[PDB]
Amino acid sequence: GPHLLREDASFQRYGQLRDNLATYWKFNRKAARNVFIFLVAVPAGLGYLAYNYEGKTPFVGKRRTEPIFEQDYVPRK
Amino acid sequence: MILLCIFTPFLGSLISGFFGRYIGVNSSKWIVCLSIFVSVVSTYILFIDVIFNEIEYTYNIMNWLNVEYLVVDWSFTIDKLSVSMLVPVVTVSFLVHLYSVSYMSHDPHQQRFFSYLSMFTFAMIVLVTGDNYLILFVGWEFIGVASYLLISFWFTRFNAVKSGLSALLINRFGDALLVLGLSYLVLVTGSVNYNTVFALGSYLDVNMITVILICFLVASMAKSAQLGLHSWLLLAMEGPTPVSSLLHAACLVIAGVFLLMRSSPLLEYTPIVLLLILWLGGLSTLISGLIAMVSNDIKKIIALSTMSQVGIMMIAIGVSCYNLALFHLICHSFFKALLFMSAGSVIHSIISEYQDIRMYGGFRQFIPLAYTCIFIASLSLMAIPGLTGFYSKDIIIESMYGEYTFSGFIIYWFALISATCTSLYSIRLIYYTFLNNPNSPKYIYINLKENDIVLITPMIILTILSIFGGYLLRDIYLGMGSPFNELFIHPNNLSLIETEFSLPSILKVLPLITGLGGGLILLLIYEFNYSLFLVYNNKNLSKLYSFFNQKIMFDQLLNNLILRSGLNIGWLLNVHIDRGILQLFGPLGLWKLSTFISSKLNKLVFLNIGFILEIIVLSWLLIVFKVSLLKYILLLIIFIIL
Amino acid sequence: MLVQNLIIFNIIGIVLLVLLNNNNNGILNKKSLLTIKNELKLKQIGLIISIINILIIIENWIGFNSNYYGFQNIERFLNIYWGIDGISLLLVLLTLILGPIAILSNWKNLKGYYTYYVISINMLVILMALNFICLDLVSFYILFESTLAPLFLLIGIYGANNKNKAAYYVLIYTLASSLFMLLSIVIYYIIINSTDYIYINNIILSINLQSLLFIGIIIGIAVKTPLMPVHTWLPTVHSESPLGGSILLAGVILKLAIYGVIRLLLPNLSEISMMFTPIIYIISILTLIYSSLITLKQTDLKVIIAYSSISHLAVCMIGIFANNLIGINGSLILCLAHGFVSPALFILVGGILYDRYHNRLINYYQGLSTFMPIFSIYLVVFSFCNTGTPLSGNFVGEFLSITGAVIRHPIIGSLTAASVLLSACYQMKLTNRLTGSVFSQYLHITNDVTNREIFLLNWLLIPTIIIGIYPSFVTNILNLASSTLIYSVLI
Amino acid sequence: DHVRSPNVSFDDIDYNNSQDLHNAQESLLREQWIRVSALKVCRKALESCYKTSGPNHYEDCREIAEKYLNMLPDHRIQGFLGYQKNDPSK
Amino acid sequence: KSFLPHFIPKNYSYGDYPRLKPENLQKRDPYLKYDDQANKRNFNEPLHPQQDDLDMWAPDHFDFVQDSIALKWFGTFFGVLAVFSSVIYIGGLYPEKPANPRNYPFSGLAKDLGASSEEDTLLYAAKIDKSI
Ligand SMILES: CCCCCCCCCCCCCCCCCC(=O)OC[C@H](COP(=O)(O)OCCN)OC(=O)CCCCCCCCCCCCCCCCC
Ligand SMILES: CCCCCCCCCCCC(=O)OC[C@H](COP(=O)(O)OCC[N+](C)(C)C)OC(=O)CCCCCCCCCCC
Ligand SMILES: CCCCCCCCCCCC(=O)OC[C@H](COP(=O)(O)OCC[N+](C)(C)C)OC(=O)CCCCCCCCCCC
Repeated sequence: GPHLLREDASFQRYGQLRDNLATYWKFNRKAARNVFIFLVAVPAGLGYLAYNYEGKTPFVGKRRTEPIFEQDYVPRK
Repeated sequence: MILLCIFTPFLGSLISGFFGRYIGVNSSKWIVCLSIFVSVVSTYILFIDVIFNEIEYTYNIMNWLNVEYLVVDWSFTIDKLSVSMLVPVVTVSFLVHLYSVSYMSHDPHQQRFFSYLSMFTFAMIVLVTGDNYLILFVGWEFIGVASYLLISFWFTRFNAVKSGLSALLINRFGDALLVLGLSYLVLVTGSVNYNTVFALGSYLDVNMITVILICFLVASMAKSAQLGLHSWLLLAMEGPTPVSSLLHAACLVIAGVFLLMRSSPLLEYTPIVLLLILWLGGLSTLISGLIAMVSNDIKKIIALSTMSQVGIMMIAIGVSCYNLALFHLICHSFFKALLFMSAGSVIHSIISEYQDIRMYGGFRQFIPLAYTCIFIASLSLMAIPGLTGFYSKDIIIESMYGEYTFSGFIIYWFALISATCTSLYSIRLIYYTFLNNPNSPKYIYINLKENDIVLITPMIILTILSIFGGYLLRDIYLGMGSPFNELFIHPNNLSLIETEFSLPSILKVLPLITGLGGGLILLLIYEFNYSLFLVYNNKNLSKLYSFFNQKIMFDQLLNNLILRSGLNIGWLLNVHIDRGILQLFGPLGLWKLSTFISSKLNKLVFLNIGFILEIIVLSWLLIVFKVSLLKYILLLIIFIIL
Repeated sequence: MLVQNLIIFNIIGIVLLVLLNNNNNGILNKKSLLTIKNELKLKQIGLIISIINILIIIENWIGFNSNYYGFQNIERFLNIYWGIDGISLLLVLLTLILGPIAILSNWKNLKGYYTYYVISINMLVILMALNFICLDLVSFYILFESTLAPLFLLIGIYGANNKNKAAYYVLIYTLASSLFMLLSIVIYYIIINSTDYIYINNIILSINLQSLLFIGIIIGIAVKTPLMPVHTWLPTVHSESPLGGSILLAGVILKLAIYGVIRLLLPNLSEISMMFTPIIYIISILTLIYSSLITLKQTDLKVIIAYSSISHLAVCMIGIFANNLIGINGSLILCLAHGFVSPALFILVGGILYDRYHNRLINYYQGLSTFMPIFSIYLVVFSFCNTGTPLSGNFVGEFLSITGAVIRHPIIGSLTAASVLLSACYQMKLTNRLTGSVFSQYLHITNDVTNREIFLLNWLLIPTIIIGIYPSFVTNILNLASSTLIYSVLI
Repeated sequence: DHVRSPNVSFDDIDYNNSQDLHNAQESLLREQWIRVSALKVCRKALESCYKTSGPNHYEDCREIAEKYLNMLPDHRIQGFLGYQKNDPSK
Repeated sequence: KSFLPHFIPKNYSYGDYPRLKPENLQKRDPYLKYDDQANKRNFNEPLHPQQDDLDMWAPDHFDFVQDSIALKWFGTFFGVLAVFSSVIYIGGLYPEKPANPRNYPFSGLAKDLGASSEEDTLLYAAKIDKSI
């Protein structure tokens, strides 16, 4: 109606660039390193941890069977 | 009586929040003050009925969670520990509300300020009165919510807006660990009720208890502004002075201490966590005191004093002296609130509303009533014998040596230096503001006057409580054999005897000598030999002054390294993953693949007898060839597409 | 008495609107009275149709037994068996509730063709609602993909500048993936001669075949929740689809994947679901963590809301794949709570700010509380609800989902607690910016939230608070139905 | 009125009988919810004992606390699919 | 003096998008007059591709000292406290316990601390008072 927003050319170019960053992406060595870390290295770390302790954590009502405090005090003298 | 104490402050918040337009500024402020006062009186009645008559009150509204064995109710209990926390909370909140009536009288948005201020009080009441950890978590979260709305109250100011966000996000970091601790509590015990979990502390695995309380410890550090999660504490000074007075005395800053004291039955069976709490509290006490001696903003110095005092409570917890931590917590809520109120009285008295102490000087005669409140509060803070702080703080410092372990001895020196600094920056703050030669223009001093009675009234009430309060309440919390079953102390961890008797007589007065004697040395140097403190000459002094004035460079390290890298990870994920490889393996990559393939197929469709004839004859080779060669033909076909 | 009445009434409703609006289309050059006031009398009839659809399920709700195990209201219609249990009943109610809300959102912000939009919205609501009450895989898939045709045209006609790209994304992402789910359904009909829910739940297939069936089904589900790395379609669709399309997509469609896990994976592929649980957690945890960090760098207002839904549904996937009742109930609670808060965030962003300034860039907005106080109140309240603050249904869903995850896997399931911090990081940074500092220099002062927009926000806020404070309204219905999905042999 | 569980075991039915299989699934689920109800009642005894005992809760509630921790790992909803689809004897 | 924050690229090529030197708007002079005074920006002024990391809404950047120097001081401060703590431990200068730690009767209050019989006495009892 009244165009309540004062459109800014620099903002529009900045907005358009952010929405179209895929156009200029290149699968260079820098990109490959970041892709490997987020999609392979990090999932592998969780992948190992998830199955390493899968079914090996019976924490429901786990009981204490070892005394906490020391009975006799041995002086340093 | 219990329902009136808890939800009455919520009524004041609702009345000012939604009916403040229809009743005006003045009536909105007093109705909110009325609602808090009703909670004040009801709390005092319960304090006599609970502490002295050994009675407990429990109200169960309704069930909240009923997922199989996990049952959580909207229940509130008032035991010795809860009513002990309520007295600092509701009383200081009322005095801050009474203080806020005249301090905020020139603010255009007083109705909203009191709506947020009373909402914070209600959130803290829920925190300490819930009968299970989930009800505690409800108050735990809304404490951060209300504080976020209070620090960024002046949302037109950029610094206040970003400071409120800093407090919220850091506290949400503790909330994330707090949720994880509660989930593990359900995993191990199947409940979050105090009456259920605390009855199984001695029978649970030590590793399980450690994980739950490590999550509690991380959550406590965020609220209590201990080392590693303390940057937001000084940013909280962007809010109005009544917020700072309430926040740093009997509120969010003390929430971390209460969580560990509540979990005392569990905390006694994991000594490794107690060792971490002892060192974390000891390091924060030493760091906070050193920073406060080279700080210039009057509110920053008091805020750093709050961080130093809260750590003193932590080291008491670390040595299983939950009674010591609670008593110092109650006393600290009274004289530290007085310091913030009187500091805000000095800022209002000066016409320019300066907050840097370097621009002050010679205020002692012009505002004597504010000076006396600061002077009495400072002595109470400095544990001057006979005052409330002496009976609450001096015993904790003694308890470090009385522990007679390696960690306790090291923390004793850190606490001893913290006590020495506590007197050092108090004298330095007083001298710059009241005793130094005037720095502000002469026009300020001819218009320098004390404030009205409404601002003064809470300060006088706090001043008297800062003189006699600790002496009267010492036997309740520090008396030997006093029944405080809410705080559990294992028999092997009771060191109140070796602390009281075995101490050398010199250690009983060593903090006093370093405090008063060290303060006199600083005062003499300032008055007659100020040329020593012109530290811009010496290069090492300049770096040392800059290092502590920038707060151990932790703010720079937190922002330039931790926050920037966390934002860059999102940028790397956005650029290389979301807009990157997922577009190559997505619409953009498939479009280029489709364009390449469809362009080749477009050239294969044209009317030509020789072209179609050869293809038909070529297909005859499929009949001739043995079928085991089909995959080789398939690879050959792809080669021609290229 | 449910599916028969729901389909027949809505088909009659579709015919009624078509007859009235298209009667004078014969190059009459006419004016007519139904088209007066932007076809008000045609929007009103469609709005009444949506309200009546809610009453249809309420009549069957009165006879629902929460102490009865198995499907209730079993009915034969179109050679298809239809039934309702505890889980299906609540999801149907949520879908029908969003009907009038979606229509009311685009009441007077469409350039035209309101009758086409109204019919498409009501058709989508019924088709998605029918998908919760079908009792076989084939009927599940038919309704799972039937919504694509009305939704593809709806986005391409009433969409934003990039509506063409968004229409291609939703049509192709959700079809190419669902076809892999059809392969698993076809396998069931080949080796068992039936795709009935009860029939296939009692059959144990070979461990290798269950692996193949799980992968085929999970591809269709993972794209639809959505999960990383098949999520890139969702931000594009939300940023370009109309507000009513966003409400249905965020409030109902994304919940079909969670319901799909309940019907197609847990009771029939129970053995392979246990084996796949660590893999599902790793994908969902990374989906939760990555989406929150990616949201911190977004500049489009509606895209930020779109990514927030991805992180929350990652928690839902984590909770629903936990092999305990706490995680399963929490996932269902979070789906209902997300079904109200998420549309409200789109309404605040894409329905209030966009309908006034028509720009979704974040740089144009700051300090909106100075001249839009009512807008800021709802924006702050819904921001805290979206972050899992207590007293909201999201907190109940998130806490139980996190607790159930820790019970299922104490070590890696603990990472789900990062949602408490990460969700507040991107959501509050947006809210802190929109309300802080001085009023934007690029904006002209205009009207605050109107009565119509107040109604939408209030009646989406009310269910969230009721569920948050007293979730036993939801838990009581779910307890018997959800207990059947647990697979364990304790000896 | 209060309808009672139709006690039926997976070991005494034919799964081809859809009604008998339906009862066995329901009967197993209803017995698991009784255990949860029993666990909550036993926990109520622990809560009441802890409050009234005060510093004597270790001694006064020792047997109750031991009973709660033993029942907790298995007094929960386990479903019927596990036992329906598995034969422990084999 | 001032320096750019980390992770700010020196170069970029986003097609025909204008290439300008990365500037932190937080460091701009506040006594100047701008169209957007709060953000210190004039109308139609071009934005860096990562301007969200170089504006007022970005995290505040500290430029008093370099990060390497700031981290050197931070490690030095805790390094002093680490050596001070280790010397007292290795040297063993901390005082000895003046008395035997507190003992308790009834087999070290075993029964009162959740013990059931003599098998679990050492699992729950405190330090046992051997002198009756
Ligand atoms: C802004 C949008 C508008 C939203 C704002 C308003 C939100 C209100 C949310 C209310 C949600 C409904 C909760 C009340 C419904 C009644 C619950 C109920 O079914 O009764 C349970 C309880 C005893 O159960 P029972 O014996 O089975 O009785 C059933 C008889 N038919 O019977 C009872 O004791 C009834 C108790 C009624 C309590 C009245 C409500 C008090 C306020 C909420 C209390 C929650 C605890 C305080 C939370 C504040 C934070 C600490
Ligand atoms: C549940 C089973 C339903 C199936 C049947 C639904 C009706 C079909 C259309 C016939 C009537 C018609 O074409 O009429 C057109 C109507 C009325 O729009 P209008 O604005 O008045 O038309 C414009 C004329 N003006 C400008 C003069 C006013 O719009 C529709 O097209 C709405 C219904 C179709 C939505 C989805 C289309 C794709 C369906 C794909 C199925 C897999
Ligand atoms: C197993 C999970 C499967 C999930 C879905 C799979 C990817 C879907 C991609 C969406 C494509 C789209 O939307 O088609 C529309 C896009 C338009 O491209 P645009 O956005 O306008 O930009 C590109 C245009 N330019 C450069 C001018 C700006 O045309 C294409 O790309 C055409 C090829 C699509 C083929 C998809 C077949 C998928 C096969 C099944 C999986 C192996």
